[PDB]
Amino acid sequence: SMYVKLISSDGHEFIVKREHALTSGTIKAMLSTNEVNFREIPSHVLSKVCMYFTYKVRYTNSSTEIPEFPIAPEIALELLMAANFLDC
Amino acid sequence: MDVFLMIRRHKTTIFTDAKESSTVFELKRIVEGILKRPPDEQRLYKDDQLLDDGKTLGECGFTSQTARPQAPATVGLAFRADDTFEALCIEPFSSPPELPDVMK
Amino acid sequence: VSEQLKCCSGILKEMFAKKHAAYAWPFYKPVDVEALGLHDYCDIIKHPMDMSTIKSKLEAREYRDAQEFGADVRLMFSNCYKYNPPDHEVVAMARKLQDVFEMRFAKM
Amino acid sequence: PVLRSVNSREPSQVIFCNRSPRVVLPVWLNFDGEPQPYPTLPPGTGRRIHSYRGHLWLFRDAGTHDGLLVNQTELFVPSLNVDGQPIFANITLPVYTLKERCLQVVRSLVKPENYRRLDIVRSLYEDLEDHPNVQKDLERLTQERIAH
Ligand SMILES: Cc1ncsc1-c1ccc([C@@H]2CCCCCCNC(=O)C[C@@H]3N=C(c4ccc(cc4)OCCCCCC(=O)N[C@@H](C(C)(C)C)C(=O)N4C[C@H](O)C[C@H]4C(=O)N2)c2c(sc(C)c2C)-n2c(C)nnc23)cc1
Ligand SMILES: [Cl-]
Ligand SMILES: [Cl-]
Ligand SMILES: [Cl-]
Ligand SMILES: [Cl-]
Ligand SMILES: [Cl-]
Repeated sequence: SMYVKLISSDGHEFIVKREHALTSGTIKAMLSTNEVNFREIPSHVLSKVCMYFTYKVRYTNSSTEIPEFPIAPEIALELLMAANFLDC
Repeated sequence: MDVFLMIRRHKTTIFTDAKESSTVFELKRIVEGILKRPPDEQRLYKDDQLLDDGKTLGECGFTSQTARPQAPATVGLAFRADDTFEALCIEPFSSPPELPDVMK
Repeated sequence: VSEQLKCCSGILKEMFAKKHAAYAWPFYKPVDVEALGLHDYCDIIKHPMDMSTIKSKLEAREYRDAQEFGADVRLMFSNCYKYNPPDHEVVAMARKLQDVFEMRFAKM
Repeated sequence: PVLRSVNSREPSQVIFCNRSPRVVLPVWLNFDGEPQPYPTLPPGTGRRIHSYRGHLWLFRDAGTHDGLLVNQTELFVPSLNVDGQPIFANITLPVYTLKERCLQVVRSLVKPENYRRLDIVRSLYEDLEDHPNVQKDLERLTQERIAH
């Protein structure tokens, strides 16, 4: 229903579902417009994070075979740092 | 089954889900509720190919296999500039830095 | 001669009985080399045999006589004696089942 | 130890199905509670397994050393097979946290003596060194079974 806007460091806006964004403990600590601005997370990293939110909500409590979450080696460090800061 | 999309217009990206049976027009209703822009002010594109409101997402080429949650399929979006529609411009995301020396 | 094969089927019937199930269960079905993780078994055992394989050949009337029936029974036990060390648990169960077979096979 | 197999000596046929993209390491908990490794399973392959009723089993990724799910849970116990029906143990991938999934990628591309060489916060140097194992997951499992 409700959506939330996640802004990266380079001005990219990412509109995702409220429940999906709450997978991040950091975002959950900030929210009950409804928007969160990250000044240290670039667009290509914050996009991959929003894909994980969809990946998590879909396959949590799932009975199917769960696919591996793809991670490119060129973003492994940046994605790890964002995941550590977001608590997701 | 269910498809997972990335509606992109300029620097705005929407992560939403839909079905292969849902039409392009119903997808515009989704953009209508989020961006407060009615469907007649929207044009949905698929990498330079315009989408018609009467076709379903499956018939357009969006597959359950190619629109997965971990890798959603991108849907182009353009808005009407008062008089007419603007050119489809999707600003690319930032680039990753050079791979470290000790990686790989 | 038909009396022998009738008694042979009766001997195998008791070998499947529950009173001997405590030690006869590993020889009911053929040796599962995949389930047991045995790589060298097919190389060492040139002719595998079990109790169910006897039952199908006995019901299929493939045993020319009783002596042919006993050769497969003996072949089943020896494969366990050839592949497994004498101190292993499975060799002990094979001997206790062979005592059941030998005591009735002698009293035709 | 509390989590251990019972010496029932009652056979039970079980099938180990690897639905994960990685090599699965089946681990058996003996009657003293100690974990013992068993031959690995290639991805997308299944094989019959002879075990016994009341035995404990947990499955691990041979690459990431992280635990895997078996029948949508951490532990597996073969029951007495009914009517000669085989018991299936579907080994599937869990939904890792993004941090742990990222650690699996960084650990697989950097030698452990170069973790500190990476340009990240010092808190991630420890997490990179906190490699997953059966021992750690067994301690967490026993604490839950101890208080409950
Ligand atoms: C490839 C792969 N990939 C991924 S995982 C995996 C895998 C690999 C190995 C096994 C192994 C495979 C099992 C024998 C491996 C040894 C190598 N010799 C052989 O197999 C030679 C083989 N002997 C036997 C046999 C029969 C009875 C015995 C001893 C041996 O006496 C034990 C009776 C009570 C024990 C209770 C117990 O808790 N027992 C425990 C311990 C304490 C370890 C002993 C136990 O057994 N446990 C624990 C856990 O439940 C796993 C299981 C295990 O360890 N299973 C059999 C046959 S035919 C047939 C149908 C059987 C059964 N027969 C014949 C005619 N002639 N010879 C043989 C299982 C999975
Ligand atoms: Cl126009
Ligand atoms: Cl097979
Ligand atoms: Cl007797
Ligand atoms: Cl034992
Ligand atoms: Cl049971």
